[PDB]
Amino acid sequence: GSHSMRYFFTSVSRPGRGEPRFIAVGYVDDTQFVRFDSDAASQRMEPRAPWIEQEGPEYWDQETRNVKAQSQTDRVDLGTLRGYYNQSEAGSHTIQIMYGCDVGSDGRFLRGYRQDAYDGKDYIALNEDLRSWTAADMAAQITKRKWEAAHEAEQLRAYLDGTCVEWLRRYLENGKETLQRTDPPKTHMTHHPIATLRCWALGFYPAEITLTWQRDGEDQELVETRPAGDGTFQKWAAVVVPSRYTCHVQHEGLPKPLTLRWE
Amino acid sequence: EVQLLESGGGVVQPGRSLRLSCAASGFTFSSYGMHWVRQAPGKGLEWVAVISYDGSNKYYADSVKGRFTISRDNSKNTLYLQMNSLRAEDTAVYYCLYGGNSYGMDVWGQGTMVTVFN
Amino acid sequence: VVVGACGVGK
Amino acid sequence: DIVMTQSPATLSLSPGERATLSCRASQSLSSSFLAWYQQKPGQAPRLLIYGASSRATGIPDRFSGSGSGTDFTLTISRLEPEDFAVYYCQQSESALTFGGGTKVEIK
Amino acid sequence: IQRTPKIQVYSRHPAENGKSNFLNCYVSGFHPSDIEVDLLKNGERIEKVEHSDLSFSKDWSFYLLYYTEFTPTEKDEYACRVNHVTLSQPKIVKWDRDM
Ligand SMILES: *CCC(=O)N1CCN(c2nc(OC[C@@H]3CCCN3C)nc3c(F)c(-c4nc(N)cc(C)c4C(F)(F)F)c(Cl)cc23)[C@@H](C)C1
Repeated sequence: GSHSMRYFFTSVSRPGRGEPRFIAVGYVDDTQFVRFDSDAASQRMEPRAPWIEQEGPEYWDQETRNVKAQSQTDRVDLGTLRGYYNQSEAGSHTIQIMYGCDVGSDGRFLRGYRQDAYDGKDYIALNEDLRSWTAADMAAQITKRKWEAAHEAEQLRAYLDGTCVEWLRRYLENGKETLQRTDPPKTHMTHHPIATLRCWALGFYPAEITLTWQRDGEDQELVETRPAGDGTFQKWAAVVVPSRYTCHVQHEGLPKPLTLRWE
Repeated sequence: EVQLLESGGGVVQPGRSLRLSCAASGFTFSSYGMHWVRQAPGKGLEWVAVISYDGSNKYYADSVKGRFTISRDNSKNTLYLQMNSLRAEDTAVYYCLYGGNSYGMDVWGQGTMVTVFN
Repeated sequence: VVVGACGVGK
Repeated sequence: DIVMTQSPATLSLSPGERATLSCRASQSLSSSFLAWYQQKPGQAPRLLIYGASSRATGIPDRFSGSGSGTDFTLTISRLEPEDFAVYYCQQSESALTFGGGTKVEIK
Repeated sequence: IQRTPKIQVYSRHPAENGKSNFLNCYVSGFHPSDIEVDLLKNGERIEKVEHSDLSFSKDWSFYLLYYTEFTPTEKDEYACRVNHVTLSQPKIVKWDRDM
């Protein structure tokens, strides 16, 4: 019954085409509730969930201010990291940042995160103790030394333990009808002669699911879980069989693991 | 009626300290961040300090950095400005302001005069 | 909510 | 630090004329964080426009705000005798910054 | 470095001819984040297409969902055209009712 709140930031430099493109997206479990886009006209943080729209305008002012501050920080860090790696000004580079907190069923803090990336590879991450940093290369050791000399991990730990957890509790209470739901999969099996058997799992929330194929009780194509577009998720698994097979589905909403056989 | 009331202003010797207060009424003072704005006679408005609704974030103008302290106590609905090492340049009318927002809520005080001279 | 604290930067 | 440059410094106009006021920001701002104020020579400033285009409660229709990014404008289509005052543009994205103030006076 | 996208074309609900539905093109596992995605009807681009906000997974690979309102019909053919820097030419993934 644990819950999480995550924030994802992407900043891509566009040399010769203006300022870097900045995207900020907030998540509670698998549901997105806020979004900021630098290319949008409003230039404000915007709701993406119905339960977050009940917040006052001062909340959105504060969110817009903080997200624009983060955008400026990433904009400066793009040039700093271009200097670190001896990269030219012609190419485009990406900085990705993710942070958040984990909460339990009791509402108590479990885990805090902050991971940064440069060009799709790890750059620097906070350790599980929320006190030390892990650097991936020599350019990241400069950042690690700067952040240790600035005691940045202390402020980050304060945010992760205190502010993130309380606001996650508030969001979970505001969206208790949606965030605390668990939809069992709508499960069915299909047969197509080549032959193959496809085990469908549709309309389940959250996105964590396990589909396993067993031949007489022994484990053996599997597509990744994909969004249905309406707050639910879909997945299927396939097995090629000659002209005795069972598919097993495990989900939070399902009381017991299903055991599906053809026909 | 949404109202802001200033007190604690007056004449102060150069180099001494002084504290200003804002009493808030008619609105949920604890929900919003508050500003201090000063205006020297015959001059424009100059933002001094801001405190967030919970008091975690405090920012100051470069002219008053390290000398002015801003604080709130949400129980009595009061905003505080503590001014130390006051110079003659600090002579102005000081306003506590509930404003600077996108939804159009703007509440000013009546203004308290601080005069710094020998 | 997002982080309101300022950092030194990379 | 965001610097708000307000131009011109003085408007010498006759009542019944059009007043155009300009505000320059040192960096691009979200339009929702720009406001205009009016101050009479003896009292606190009064908000006229918020969000760079939205009139406050009980503000006459002659006051109108426009602009985006770094350029913003305040227009008074018909100058009433009570409109002759000092006007300030203000940003609230990062702390608060007021413009120098444009004084509207009688020609 | 440079990750090629994985495209997935599907419908929100099990397709039934004549019933309103949504056509989804899920593109994931790509880097960098620049990408163009088109939903096609009978080989012709659909003009009213919305997409989600750009996010990334644990391994920093991006993913996006492109959706549009459509009514399934046997005659009409639907596909998704995706072009990435890792792709020499645009890749077209046809929509299959049973996949
Ligand atoms: C390093 C992160 C970064 O790039 N930031 C941090 C936030 N920030 C900022 N800076 C200031 O500076 C205060 C004065 C202005 C001249 C420079 N300095 C001496 N002030 C900020 C704020 F006042 C706010 C803020 N603004 C309003 N209107 C209300 C409230 C409640 C606040 C705040 F929450 F902070 F209390 C903000 Cl949001 C940010 C400020 C930038 C440099 C960006």
